[PDB]
Amino acid sequence: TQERKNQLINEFKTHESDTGSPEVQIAILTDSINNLNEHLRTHKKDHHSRRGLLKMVGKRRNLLTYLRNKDVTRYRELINKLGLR
Amino acid sequence: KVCYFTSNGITHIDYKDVDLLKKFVSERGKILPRRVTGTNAKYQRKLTAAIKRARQMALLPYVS
Amino acid sequence: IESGIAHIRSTFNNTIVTITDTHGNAISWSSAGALGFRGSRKSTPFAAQMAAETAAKGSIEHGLKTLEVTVKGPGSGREAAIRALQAAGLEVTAIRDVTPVPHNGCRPPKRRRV
Amino acid sequence: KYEVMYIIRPNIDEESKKAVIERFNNVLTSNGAEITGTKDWGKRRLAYEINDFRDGFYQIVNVQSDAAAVQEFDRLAKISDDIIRHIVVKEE
Amino acid sequence: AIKKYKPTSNGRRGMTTSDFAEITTDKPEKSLLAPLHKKGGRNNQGKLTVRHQGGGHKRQYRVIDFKRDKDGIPGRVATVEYDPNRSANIALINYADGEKRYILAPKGIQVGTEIMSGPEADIKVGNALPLINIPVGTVVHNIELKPGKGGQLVRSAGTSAQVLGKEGKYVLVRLNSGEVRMILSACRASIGQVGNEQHELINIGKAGRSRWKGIRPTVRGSVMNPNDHPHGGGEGRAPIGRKSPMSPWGKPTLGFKTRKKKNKSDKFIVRR
RNA sequence: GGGGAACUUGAGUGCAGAAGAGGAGAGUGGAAUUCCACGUGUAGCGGUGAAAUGCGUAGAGAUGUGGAGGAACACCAGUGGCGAAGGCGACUCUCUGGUCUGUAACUGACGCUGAGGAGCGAAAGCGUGGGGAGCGAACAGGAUUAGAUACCCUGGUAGUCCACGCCGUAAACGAUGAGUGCUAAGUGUUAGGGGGUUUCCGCCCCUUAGUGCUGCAGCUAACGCAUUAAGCACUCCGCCUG
Repeated sequence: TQERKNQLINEFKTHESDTGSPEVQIAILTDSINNLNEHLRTHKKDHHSRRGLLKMVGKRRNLLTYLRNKDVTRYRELINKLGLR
Repeated sequence: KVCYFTSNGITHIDYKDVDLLKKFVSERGKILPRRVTGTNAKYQRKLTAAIKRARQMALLPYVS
Repeated sequence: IESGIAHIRSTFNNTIVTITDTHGNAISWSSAGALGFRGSRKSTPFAAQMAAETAAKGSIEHGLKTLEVTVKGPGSGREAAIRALQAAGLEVTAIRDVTPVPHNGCRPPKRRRV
Repeated sequence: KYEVMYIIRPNIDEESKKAVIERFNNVLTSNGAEITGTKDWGKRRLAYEINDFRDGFYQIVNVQSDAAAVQEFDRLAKISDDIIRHIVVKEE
Repeated sequence: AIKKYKPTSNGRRGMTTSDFAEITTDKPEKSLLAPLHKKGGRNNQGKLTVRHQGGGHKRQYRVIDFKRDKDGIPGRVATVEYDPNRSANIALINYADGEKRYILAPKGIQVGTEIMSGPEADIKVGNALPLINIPVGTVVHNIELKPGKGGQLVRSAGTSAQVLGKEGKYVLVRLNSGEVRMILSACRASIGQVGNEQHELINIGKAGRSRWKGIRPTVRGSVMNPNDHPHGGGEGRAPIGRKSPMSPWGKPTLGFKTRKKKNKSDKFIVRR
């Protein structure tokens, strides 16, 4: 618990102590997405967690759009490695 | 008005301590209300949690 | 047969009286209907009071002195019969207000005005 | 970080006591858990009857595990004919 | 594991079948097969004594181990197989020593799990114990009456029984249909639920499929003639004017018990 | 409006705590109601404004045991808490959602709203398979009535429960859309944070976020709302025109 978070932020670290930098954030958002997805498969009917999932994926979406508008190079270099379309 | 837990400055229940739970349940086994125990609102819910746990564990009767 | 337990139901329509042994063994019983009250009069405190001393009379000839009473349900017979016992010369050592009070139990019947 | 309480019915020969508690601790340690401390109470008049016993034996097993051993413990405890009650708490 | 055929022809208009994901193989182990020729309701002298039977698809018997006698040897189960004798499905489990055996596959069994059968076996799905070791309030299947005879009582798909308490030489166990029974405490049953629970929901669409299964057509008593059934005869479609409805051989056939009332086993049935 | 370079209050991330009937799954337990067998036990029990149908000598009800089951979790419990809404109260565990506080380490406008669309959406209801204690539409019997297809009484099927699908409605109400900023106070209460006397208790002062109650200006046709606006304003959606 919280160790994968440290792993992800430390390995996507762009600036020496960055924890904003939405390219870092979207990593944690994706981790929460797929983790909660494996949780949903074992509990189909947890609709409140489904609502949380919808909120968080929407957050990830507009973060991605902002990064796209900010710079296409960083976007592409992130999406290709994270494998999401 | 007197608040026993914050007066004697003790933290969470540590449910094993069955001595004061008698003082906080009636002789009938009914859990006493705030109006008589005078304890703090935040602590009362963890109280009834502790009494319920020990009650399930048969340290306090359901009815006396 | 020296000690026993007298149980009385205090309902809104009737009042039963029954005596038993510490082993939970009945000896005798009485009721408003047993005495001859048929209508709503069975609910009166007087009917339960009468019930008390007939139960006492059915008790003495078997030789029991000391009692302690359990009362069930709410009704007007709560106060009548208990002191009717000691009016009948007996000695009741304790009063027990045991009534079935379920935590949730079963859903009660519908309302009386629908 | 689990603090387990359980009761063993009074009519156990002191020979078989040590057997039953020892095999339970064996189950805990073998399922990945580690005992952070063991502790006992002994006799106490039960607050109410459970099956036919007026009293019982009270034992405490303060353990720190990965939360998988205690489910097997719960199965073994409920399925043993001699233990009466038991619960597990996640101490914070 | 239930699928619907979209209605293409008219025969498949109402149809359901069970896809066989629970099954793990198609070819059985040659050693345990035994011959079986279908009798078709004919007695030893050749006369017909069981109507409505005969003419199915030919099937080969797989000898199941209902006894679970071999105790203490850790059993590994790696298969779940189809068997056209009984609704349930079976598992070929291979033991440590090296001989294989078939067992009624219980619900929640998967390839690779372990098996034990001693009188001290842990209580899981697939283990077998004498009832004395079984604890109260635990579902169980494949019970028998005379110890060592082998399970008889709960064997069909999705069938289960519950133990309501041990009281001495015998035990109280709730069979299917709820008619609780007194049973010897020295008998060995198989813990769990029979693992083809969805078998009831099949909707056999075609008459031809019931005939494949081997069920001959059944003709109503009413459309018979007077001499060949107590209902037959009468002009037009007649109601049965014979007070109680009756069977082809004379007895009434609605709502009356039939077990010879003096039999010994009755004293154990009547626990109820 | 477009493009480029800033910046951090808006919006997020990290860090330390806090609370909760928030949700899903498994198991566990206490008092009862009913039924059953058993002991004792005589004459009624039950019921309403009177009564009656019912149950009882085939031994009732009552009362002492032991089982069997299914439903809900008493006091704690509070105009308390959580949730976007429906709603969510016994206990434990497994998984999991959101919120608030203090920070100032991070990104630097990434924000608001949102037709269509998607998902949730009480109770009744429907389909399949179980389950069925109590309650109880329908239905029967007894009362009342001129009549009573009801109000009352005794029963009681479907439902009420569980697993998976379907319907998509409610006075689904605060009869008040969402977001942002400003505009007198007093007073409770919930979860915090800081400080003054002690790092004792508990006394007080600030301070956020909720959740009530009175009450200015202001609005209101009247009621009344009044920092939880129905006030002063700006964006976006929905809706109305006897």
